[PDB]
Amino acid sequence: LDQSKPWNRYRLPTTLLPDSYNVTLRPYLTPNADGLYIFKGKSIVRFICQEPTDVIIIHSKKLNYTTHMVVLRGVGDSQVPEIDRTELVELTEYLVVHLKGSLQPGHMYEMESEFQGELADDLAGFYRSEYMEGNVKKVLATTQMQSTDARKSFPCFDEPAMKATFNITLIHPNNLTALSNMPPKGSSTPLAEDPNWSVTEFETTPVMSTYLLAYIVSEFQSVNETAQNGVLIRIWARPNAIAEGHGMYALNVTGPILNFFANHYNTSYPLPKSDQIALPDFNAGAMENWGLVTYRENALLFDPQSSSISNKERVVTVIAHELAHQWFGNLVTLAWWNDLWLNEGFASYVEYLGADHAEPTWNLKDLIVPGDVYRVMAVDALASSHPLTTPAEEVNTPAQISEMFDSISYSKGASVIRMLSNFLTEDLFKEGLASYLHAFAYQNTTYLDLWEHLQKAVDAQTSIRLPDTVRAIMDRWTLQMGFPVITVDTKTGNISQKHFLLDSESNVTRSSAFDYLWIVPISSIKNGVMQDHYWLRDVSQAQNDLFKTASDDWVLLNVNVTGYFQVNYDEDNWRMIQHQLQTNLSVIPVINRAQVIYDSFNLATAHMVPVTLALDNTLFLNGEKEYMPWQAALSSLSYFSLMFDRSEVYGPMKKYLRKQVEPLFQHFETLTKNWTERPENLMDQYSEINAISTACSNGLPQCENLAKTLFDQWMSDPENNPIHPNLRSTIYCNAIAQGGQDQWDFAWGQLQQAQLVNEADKLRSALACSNEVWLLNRYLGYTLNPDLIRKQDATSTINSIASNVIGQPLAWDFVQSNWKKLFQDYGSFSFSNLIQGVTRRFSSEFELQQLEQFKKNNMDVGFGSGTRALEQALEKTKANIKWVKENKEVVLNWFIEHSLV
Amino acid sequence: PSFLTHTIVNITIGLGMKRSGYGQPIASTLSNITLPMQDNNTDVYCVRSDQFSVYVHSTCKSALWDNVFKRNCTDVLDATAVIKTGTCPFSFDKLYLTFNKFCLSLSPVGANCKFDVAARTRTNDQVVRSLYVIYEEGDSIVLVPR
Ligand SMILES: *[C@@H]1O[C@H](CO)[C@@H](O[C@@H]2O[C@H](CO)[C@@H](O)[C@H](O)[C@H]2NC(C)=O)[C@H](O)[C@H]1NC(C)=O
Ligand SMILES: *[C@@H]1O[C@H](CO)[C@@H](O[C@@H]2O[C@H](CO)[C@@H](O)[C@H](O)[C@H]2NC(C)=O)[C@H](O)[C@H]1NC(C)=O
Ligand SMILES: *[C@@H]1O[C@H](CO)[C@@H](O)[C@H](O)[C@H]1NC(C)=O
Ligand SMILES: *[C@@H]1O[C@H](CO)[C@@H](O)[C@H](O)[C@H]1NC(C)=O
Ligand SMILES: *[C@@H]1O[C@H](CO)[C@@H](O)[C@H](O)[C@H]1NC(C)=O
Ligand SMILES: *[C@@H]1O[C@H](CO)[C@@H](O)[C@H](O)[C@H]1NC(C)=O
Ligand SMILES: *[C@@H]1O[C@H](CO)[C@@H](O)[C@H](O)[C@H]1NC(C)=O
Ligand SMILES: *[C@@H]1O[C@H](CO)[C@@H](O)[C@H](O)[C@H]1NC(C)=O
Ligand SMILES: *[C@@H]1O[C@H](CO)[C@@H](O)[C@H](O)[C@H]1NC(C)=O
Ligand SMILES: *[C@@H]1O[C@H](CO)[C@@H](O)[C@H](O)[C@H]1NC(C)=O
Ligand SMILES: *[C@@H]1O[C@H](CO)[C@@H](O)[C@H](O)[C@H]1NC(C)=O
Ligand SMILES: [Zn+2]
Repeated sequence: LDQSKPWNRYRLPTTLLPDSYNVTLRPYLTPNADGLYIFKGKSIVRFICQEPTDVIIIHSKKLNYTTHMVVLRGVGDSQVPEIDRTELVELTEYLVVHLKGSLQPGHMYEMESEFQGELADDLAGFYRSEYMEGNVKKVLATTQMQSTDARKSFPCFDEPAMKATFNITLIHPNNLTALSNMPPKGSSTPLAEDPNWSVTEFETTPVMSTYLLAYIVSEFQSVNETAQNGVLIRIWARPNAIAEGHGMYALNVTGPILNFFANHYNTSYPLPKSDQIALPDFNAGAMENWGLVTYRENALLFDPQSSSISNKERVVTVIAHELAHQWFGNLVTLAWWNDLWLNEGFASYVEYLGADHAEPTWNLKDLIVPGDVYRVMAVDALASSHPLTTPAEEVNTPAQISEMFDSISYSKGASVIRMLSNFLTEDLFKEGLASYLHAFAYQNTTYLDLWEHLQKAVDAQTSIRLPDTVRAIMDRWTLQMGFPVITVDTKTGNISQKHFLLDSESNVTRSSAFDYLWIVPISSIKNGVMQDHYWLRDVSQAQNDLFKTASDDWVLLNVNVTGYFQVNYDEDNWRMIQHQLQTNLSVIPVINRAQVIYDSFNLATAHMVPVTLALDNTLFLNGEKEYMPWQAALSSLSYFSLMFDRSEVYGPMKKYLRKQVEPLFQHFETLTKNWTERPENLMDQYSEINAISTACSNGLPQCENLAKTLFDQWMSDPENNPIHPNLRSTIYCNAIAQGGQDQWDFAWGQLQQAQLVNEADKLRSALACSNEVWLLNRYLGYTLNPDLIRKQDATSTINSIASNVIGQPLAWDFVQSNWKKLFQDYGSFSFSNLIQGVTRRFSSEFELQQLEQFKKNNMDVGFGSGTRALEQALEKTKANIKWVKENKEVVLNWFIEHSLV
Repeated sequence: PSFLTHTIVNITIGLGMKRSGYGQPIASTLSNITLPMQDNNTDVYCVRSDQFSVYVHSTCKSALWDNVFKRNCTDVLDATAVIKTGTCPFSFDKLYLTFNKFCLSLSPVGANCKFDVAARTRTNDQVVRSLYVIYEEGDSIVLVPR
């Protein structure tokens, strides 16, 4: 476009600011002419001038009006100029008002407009969601103005900065229930005409920023409690879901969490009530609409009679994240989307904090490490990565805004902020946190404003101390991509710091102020005793006698991995840590037992340590009973169990893993009374899950026994499942592998009968585990029949069959045989998630030839939707081919040696 | 002939059992055990008469991983409640104790010793819950077996 006029640039001018909106809108939940759903509305926006101009610019998206176009009235006092034309720019979604005359500061003006738009099902703006209950198509009206999409509901100033107050009303079908940010003003009143309609008026909101707006007309009901402070808490779900305490858990914990955050913020909950609604389809996990927070059902509801413990954690930690935003994000909103990282990153950290308060006994807090820290480290360790802080001038198009939702501006964000709260000693962090809130309540902020208030707090205190200023320390982490690998020569005491990529040979090009150096907070432990503390300055090398050892003595850095960095040691300290882990492993904290495994493997990948070394860091597992260290070993090990699983090394490797697990399997067998009562501690349950899964997939007799015996019991009496949801995934995916068509055909029966998505998903995957070639090929056939398997779950199923070592060539041939038919018909299909997961194993020059061919063969009919998924699959193979030719002999010999008894 | 007051402490144990992963009958610790109602409501009973007899009323139900117990113990699952000699220097098993105070409690709180209520399966005795007893020894209140 040709920008020179304030309606060809993507940002709203600073000329006029909104004071308050009067917004009435009416959803038609029954198809219209041509079978079209519509909503009608009428807004009275009241802006204020800040600098004179002859033009008015509000946001407006996909909305028809009344063929003037808007009425302008001056609040009594005001002099109202007249309206020339009244254009509509469909690119920079503006409703442009051209004026004959001008308008000046101080005087507020009111703009009236009535309109209507498509109440489509795009899960965006004001939209409809159709859901099947019984066998009826029900339809409700919900909102999802996230980033933009408020314009898609009514003309307004849709930027997160321009906060305003909102008077909301919903004209709706007489017997449905109207919901919004604030409680209903009074009771719902019969509409003048069409007395089959009611009118529900809502109390005026605080000063929010659109995009936190929510209105819902539905057939829903609720469960509710009232916390000892007057605030009303309500869990909204479908009437049936409410019948059985499906929403009970999500109410049980909503209160406690709501308290925690009140205290942790030294701020009272800023609204009269807190509604959390469970929508059946709702894509984006959840939405923190102020007062009325939307969740996908699997995320908010919990069935104790058909859900795993895994499902419980998901509920607590997502209510936590979303209720967290109720202060930090909505009460004090970040200025622009460029600083989104702070908002989401923060809530991504306090998730666990709030969660932990609800389930004190679970030890969530820890989970941040593997679920967030190491997770994001995998993507922040390539040249492809980027830094959290991106300049505002570089974020404009609604597209650019959306790309602000990386895993970095979420997990990195959380890690970074977690480490911050850690080197300022919590208490202090909360003080700055609070002064920040009170200071900017009901107004915009940048991330620098929080950095300041944390200084204001460290400055006012003499107890703890940092090297440089808070902002100085943070900038090392927020302004440049990646993280360092801290290296320690325990013989001397020397210390290194270096930008850590795992691709030893890389064209890192993103130029960096600071030269990729960090100010690193380094806790440490020497022989279980906690050392003092150190800070790596933005310098390459250093030294301290904290990191020096005797003959028999080990150091170990980054306790509880509260430091966004990876530690490497000299080849002797490792060996000392290994020996410690072998004997009394209780000495090293459990999160570090994880760390040592996570780190050594990533190091081995980067060629900083021998592949064999990371391997020795798993020998201590025969005495390990806790989820996190084991989970670490598996994650990092499963790439091995995929390169070598059709090879000469799978033999000993499979043997080795059986050796390491048996004692753990034994422990749980006993602790759990022959698998009749699951452990209590969430993380202990998580361990039993992996305990079994590993024992079975590696051929441990009693495990295979257990799985069979249980499944037999199930077919011996279906409709009464004896297998605990925790174990179903593993038991199924083994019983079936351990048997013939009797079981497969049975599972297939249960699958088609199943109406709960959890089970369906467990079965569907289990079915792919049969070692019967013909059964797999038959299953591959079913895969393309929407009558039996859902096209959405088709790609999932196919390469879930390719996961099976026997099904590998089956799926490969299938995929590359049925390619035409596919595209030519089924061509959203996720054509790329398929080809990746199928060629996922290719690691031989020959397999590359085949892949190279498939490209050439199906070339005249390209791939699109993925192509870079095919080309990139061709990439991952090269890597694999190389990694194997190098690592094979060593890995083989290692697994061979450490399997003997 | 002086009139004595005899109480029959009808303590009823509602066993709960479930088929193990290996198909064994293992007794769940979730089995209910209720005492005769007194002034309060259960959780504690104190013998307040001249003498007393202890009678154990055992039921039995089974459940799957859902810990909901409806169908009754068919078998290898069938079992009945027995009050094993726990950590007390005496037992009910026929063989005339005498106390100055005798109280049965579900709470371990305020307790001397405890009895082990167990499920007597076929070839197995599995402890399920504990029966706490508060006793002060004397010669005023007798205990008649059977
Ligand atoms: C590192 O994290 C561990 C958890 O993995 C912490 O251990 C807990 O510490 C809390 C206090 O922070 C205690 O209340 C708990 O009893 C501990 N939990 C368990 C399960 O042991 C530990 O505090 C942290 N260690 C250091 C040195 O910071
Ligand atoms: C212990 O007693 C309780 C009843 O007080 C049983 O739990 C209830 O059992 C009925 C069916 O018998 C269910 O419909 C209720 O929903 C249960 N309520 C609760 C609190 O769970 C329980 O089955 C008994 N246990 C045994 C082994 O008999
Ligand atoms: C919204 O309602 C409040 C009264 O609760 C009023 O003060 C405010 O001016 C109203 N806004 C508009 C645009 O009329
Ligand atoms: C907005 O609505 C309120 C009541 O909700 C009403 O009193 C007021 O007149 C309205 N403001 C305008 C500008 O119409
Ligand atoms: C808006 O106007 C368009 C003409 O461009 C018309 O086709 C459409 O039906 C209208 N949309 C709605 C939701 O009324
Ligand atoms: C945003 O907050 C600032 C204070 O940082 C305040 O002065 C300003 O008026 C606000 N701007 C808007 C557009 O609301
Ligand atoms: C509620 O009311 C509408 C008409 O106002 C009706 O069509 C609908 O069937 C009613 N819903 C129920 C559950 O009765
Ligand atoms: C929630 O707590 C109540 C008692 O406060 C308890 O009875 C109920 O079982 C709990 N709900 C769930 C789903 O665990
Ligand atoms: C915040 O908590 C402090 C105690 O830490 C208390 O003194 C203060 O009154 C609280 N502020 C509010 C608004 O409740
Ligand atoms: C092992 O070490 C832990 C502390 O690390 C200690 O509590 C425990 O007593 C030790 N056990 C043995 C057998 O030495
Ligand atoms: C649990 O299983 C083991 C192995 O089958 C067996 O030896 C043991 O007796 C079982 N425990 C029971 C029946 O309580
Ligand atoms: Zn969020």
